[PDB]
Amino acid sequence: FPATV
Amino acid sequence: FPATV
Amino acid sequence: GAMGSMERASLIQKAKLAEQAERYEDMAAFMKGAVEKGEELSCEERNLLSVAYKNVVGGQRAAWRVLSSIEQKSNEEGSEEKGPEVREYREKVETELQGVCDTVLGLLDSHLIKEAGDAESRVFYLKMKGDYYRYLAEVATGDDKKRIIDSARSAYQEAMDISKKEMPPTNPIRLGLALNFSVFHYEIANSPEEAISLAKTTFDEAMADLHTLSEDSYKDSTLIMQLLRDNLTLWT
Amino acid sequence: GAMGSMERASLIQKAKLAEQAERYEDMAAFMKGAVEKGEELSCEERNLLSVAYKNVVGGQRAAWRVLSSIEQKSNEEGSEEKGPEVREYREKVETELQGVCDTVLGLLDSHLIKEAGDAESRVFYLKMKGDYYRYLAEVATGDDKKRIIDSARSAYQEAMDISKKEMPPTNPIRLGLALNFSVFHYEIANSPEEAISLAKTTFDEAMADLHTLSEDSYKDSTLIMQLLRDNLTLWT
Ligand SMILES: CC(C)(Nc1ccccc1)C(=O)Nc1cccc(-c2csc(C(=N)N)c2)c1
Ligand SMILES: CC(C)(Nc1ccccc1)C(=O)Nc1cccc(-c2csc(C(=N)N)c2)c1
Ligand SMILES: [Mg+2]
Ligand SMILES: [Mg+2]
Ligand SMILES: [Mg+2]
Ligand SMILES: [Mg+2]
Ligand SMILES: [Mg+2]
Ligand SMILES: [Mg+2]
Repeated sequence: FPATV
Repeated sequence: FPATV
Repeated sequence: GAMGSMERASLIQKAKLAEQAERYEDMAAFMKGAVEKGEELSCEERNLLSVAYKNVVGGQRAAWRVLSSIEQKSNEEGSEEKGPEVREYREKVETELQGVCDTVLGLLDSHLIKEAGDAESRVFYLKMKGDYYRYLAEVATGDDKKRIIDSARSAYQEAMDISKKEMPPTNPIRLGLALNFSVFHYEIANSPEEAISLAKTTFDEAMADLHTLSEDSYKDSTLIMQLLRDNLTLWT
Repeated sequence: GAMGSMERASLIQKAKLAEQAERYEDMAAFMKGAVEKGEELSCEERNLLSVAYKNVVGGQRAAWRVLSSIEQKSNEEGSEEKGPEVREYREKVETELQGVCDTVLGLLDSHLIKEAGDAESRVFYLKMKGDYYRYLAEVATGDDKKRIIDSARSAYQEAMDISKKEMPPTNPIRLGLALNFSVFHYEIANSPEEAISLAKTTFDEAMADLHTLSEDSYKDSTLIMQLLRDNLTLWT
């Protein structure tokens, strides 16, 4: 999964 | 802490 | 409000204690109680709210993905019917996830966003609104899926418009918003080219503004810049 | 019983799904529902029950330790009074922990232990009874602390007596029971010499019986034997 903050 | 199972 | 009898300051204190104990459900309940006192939230308090619910919904999302994967395999050609249990339990987790998202969205709508006038608060809350509609979108399949996606897009877009007018390109809230809106494009809106463009332009504009920053601000901004690069590497 | 309307087999299936999703509170609720169907549990089902509650109470114990440590520091000479909040929140977690322990002990008393006639089931359940009284002992401070400790000791001792008569020294249940009873001696009963003796004698008697085992049984037994050695290394 891609990075999110 | 010591090991327990 | 089960937290209605607790002092606001005690709720904030206990949210911090719950964080140290990795009790994120408790942390979220404490911070919901603090929001429901009706006062605006400080910067630290906003981040306690977001950390709490991000951890709770993050666990739910991880569980939902495991169960969805098991469910799709049970539906492949050649699988032995296991009955309704996998679907039922995926639905149970899904409903609990939707409930957490609705709770967060409810706090933003009553009345965090409408009282948020400074860019740092308003952009933060609108980013959250986009994020929690995005999590709803991840599990949506019905008559409302397009509307959920558009609600996420609309919140992110208002946040983006404010952030471009009112914050520098290295502002960590602005960077994190762009990171997540880029993921929205890639994973939700089936717009990988928009996702890649947004991540690249955000990274480059931030790079050019790093020279204005202190060492500590530089560390904060470059951390999120590295996440943008990580995603670009994943996608290209 | 909120699980009263669900099929026993569906509860077991969903416990396994919850495990895969790392949803251990759900897993524990499913397995409590299965126990409350009133039928004895198979070996696999007993281990689903234990895995579920061990993970739930393990998280509570970790949180309690964090909060207890913060509380003791707030009580040291030179600390700025923070108010009742740390104590209150430690008490909240403590009460939830005690509730989980009472739930497990209740399942063992109604009526898992009384129907358990085979050594592998009876020793397993009595080990659990010792374990959950041990967790109660870890947080106990009142008129009942000595009685809680003695309840743990008594359950472990009955389990030990059965295991020595009915199982080989390499049996993994017997080994795990001895491991945990040794920790009870060291950490709860202030009997480190008993703890060390029990761990060493258990290890040595198991070593001498390994030659009787298949490769797979050997792997199971030596895994727990390594935990005994780990503890002995910690203690000597
Ligand atoms: C960038 C990141 C990872 N996420 C984020 C999420 C939504 C919108 C924008 C950014 C984040 O964390 N930024 C941050 C910046 C300043 C203070 C605190 C903070 C104060 S208190 C506290 C705590 N965990 N006790 C953390 C946290
Ligand atoms: C030794 C250990 C770590 N603990 C233990 C706890 C209390 C008393 C005795 C030992 C354990 O795990 N022994 C074990 C042995 C056989 C089957 C399963 C098992 C069947 S199903 C399943 C699952 N997690 N789905 C695990 C588990
Ligand atoms: Mg007040
Ligand atoms: Mg649904
Ligand atoms: Mg644009
Ligand atoms: Mg039936
Ligand atoms: Mg108490
Ligand atoms: Mg003895």
